[PDB]
Amino acid sequence: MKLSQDSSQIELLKELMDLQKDMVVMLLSMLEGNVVNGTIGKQMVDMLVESSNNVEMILKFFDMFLKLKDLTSSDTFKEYDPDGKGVISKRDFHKAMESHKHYTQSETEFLLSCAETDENETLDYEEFVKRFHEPAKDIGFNVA
Amino acid sequence: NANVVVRLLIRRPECFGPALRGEGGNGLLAAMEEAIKIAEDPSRDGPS
Amino acid sequence: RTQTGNNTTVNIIISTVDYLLRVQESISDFYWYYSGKDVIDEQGQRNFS
Amino acid sequence: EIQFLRTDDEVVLQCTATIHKEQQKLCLAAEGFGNRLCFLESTSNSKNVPPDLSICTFVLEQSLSVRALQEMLANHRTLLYGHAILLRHSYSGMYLCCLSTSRSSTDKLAFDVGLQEDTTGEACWWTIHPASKQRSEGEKVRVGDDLILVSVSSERYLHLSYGNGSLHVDAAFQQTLWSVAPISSGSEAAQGYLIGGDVLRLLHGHMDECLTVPSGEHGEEQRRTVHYEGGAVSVHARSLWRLETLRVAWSGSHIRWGQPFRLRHVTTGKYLSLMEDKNLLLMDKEKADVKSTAFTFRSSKEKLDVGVRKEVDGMGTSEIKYGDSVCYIQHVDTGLWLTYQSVDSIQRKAIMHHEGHMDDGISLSRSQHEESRTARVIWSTVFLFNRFIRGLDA
Amino acid sequence: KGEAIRIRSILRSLIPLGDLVGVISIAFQMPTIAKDGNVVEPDMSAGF
Repeated sequence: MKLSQDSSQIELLKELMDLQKDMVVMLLSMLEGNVVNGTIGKQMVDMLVESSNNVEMILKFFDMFLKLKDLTSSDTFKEYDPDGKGVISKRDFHKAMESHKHYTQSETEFLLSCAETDENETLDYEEFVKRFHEPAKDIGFNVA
Repeated sequence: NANVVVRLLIRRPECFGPALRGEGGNGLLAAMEEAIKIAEDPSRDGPS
Repeated sequence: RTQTGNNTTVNIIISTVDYLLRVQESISDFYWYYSGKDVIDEQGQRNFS
Repeated sequence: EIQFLRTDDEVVLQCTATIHKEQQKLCLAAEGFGNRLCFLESTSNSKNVPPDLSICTFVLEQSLSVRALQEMLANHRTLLYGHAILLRHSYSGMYLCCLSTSRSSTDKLAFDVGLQEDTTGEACWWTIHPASKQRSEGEKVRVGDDLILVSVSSERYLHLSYGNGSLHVDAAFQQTLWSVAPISSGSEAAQGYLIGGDVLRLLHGHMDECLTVPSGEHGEEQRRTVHYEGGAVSVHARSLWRLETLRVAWSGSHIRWGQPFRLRHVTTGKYLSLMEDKNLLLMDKEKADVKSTAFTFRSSKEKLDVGVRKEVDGMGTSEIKYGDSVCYIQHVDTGLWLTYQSVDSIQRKAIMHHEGHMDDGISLSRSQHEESRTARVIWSTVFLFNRFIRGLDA
Repeated sequence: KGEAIRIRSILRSLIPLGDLVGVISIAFQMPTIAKDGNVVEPDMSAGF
């Protein structure tokens, strides 16, 4: 939640997500070769319920960008931003947030804060998505 | 440095001395008054 | 994990997770240090890396 | 498998002494009303003198990490070593703290340890440190372990003052080992079942006569007698009785059939007991002996006993039910059963008998926390005012 | 800063102000001219 907002911490964010991927890989090597109703599974479920809130927050964090990619792929985004350079205004981006109707006000404002803009009060969705959606894909797949 | 030093000094209260024992200590003032008396007495100040 | 032949056995497997516990404690403490500050400096960024 | 100390679990702070070459077990205690100063109550002499764990039990609210708590102060979790804890006294509702005041007793650097209403300040929080060398900072906190507590504000360890003839809890640089014993777990507790330390009324039969002492007549000679009275006597501090188990550790466990206990009158401060001539008589804490005072419940009037059983080190099964379950009072050794004399507001004497009645079964009703606290306040105030009046008369 | 504040609290607890006042209240001895004409010196390495 903190590194994403600042533009100068993207490299550290990527390193962190690589660490996340490695830890989930180890957690799956835990379950490799597990019987039904195994003590390993019981202990990991206990771990998850102990750390429930953090898991929820991580899942919501991933789901933001998972829905962001779908919104970008949606045709309403193109009808709001017909041009090819793709530098949408922040104002148009916000009205697209509420036109999507899948994004609450909190998610909209968090994406506003995480988004980086030039002096023209405008952001580029291509830069935004390549920065955030693709890194989340494989770690989210590992968690799933 | 000062924080660490004062924490060690208070953790080992015996570093202060008989005046600042806290238990049965005559106090710093009384300690220096008795030390002055040691100074006047030759047998108590000197090796003798 | 088990040195069957040797008289004394040492659990490198357990010691590795002990070191992982210590390093995660250090990382959590360093996070709590950089919790108040708005932006992380380059020194802290390299230490995190 | 191994139990770990957790937040919101009711515990007691325990310390051991070395007075005249023996280990004396002393629990930390404090009274909410009146003075806030903490004292120690002897628990080694549990057979001769009943320990009053009611003011000794404590509840852990939060266990924050040190620097996160620092950020707090600038602005069921399992206990972990190196964490400052917030201890809330169960009865009073106030929090243990370092008073920063000194009695000028044996140490001028020492600060008295008492109870503070407000949560603000570093005095309320207490860091836990591992006194055992096997334990290290960052290890899990066992239920059975020796701990040393350091005040966050004064940086003074929780200390026991051997220097004074009367042992005192104090905040000093010197250490003292404190062992934490779990009394009960709030989450594990089940509603409607008897637990240790609960205040209850011994309402009897359909006539709903409660076992009580006579009305306040300024005479302990009248008050020491016990009888069955019915009517408005139900809602009063006289009818309140509190159950204290002989076992100190895990005293808040579910009470089971055939488990000895001590019934205490909260208002008078006296303990129910038995004379040799087979009558019930209230009699003092100091001279209240284990054999006479101890009573037990049985599921049936049927005479054969459950013998001896294993005492669980936990919450245990919840057998006795408030209201639904029917209980029978019986002495621990003589096996006599509580009986009414059938003397013809009702004023029937509570007698003790070899066989008893057919109709000696009794029911239990849980007392409200407000009424229990009020009754304790009444007792703790009447004691102080009685000693005040005696001093003025002298 | 709470750390510095509690450090000052610890220092004040260790040293009462009265002892400091009394030590300053203590006075030392005056080297004096003698009958012959020599000023007698108390030891610099002994006494106040």
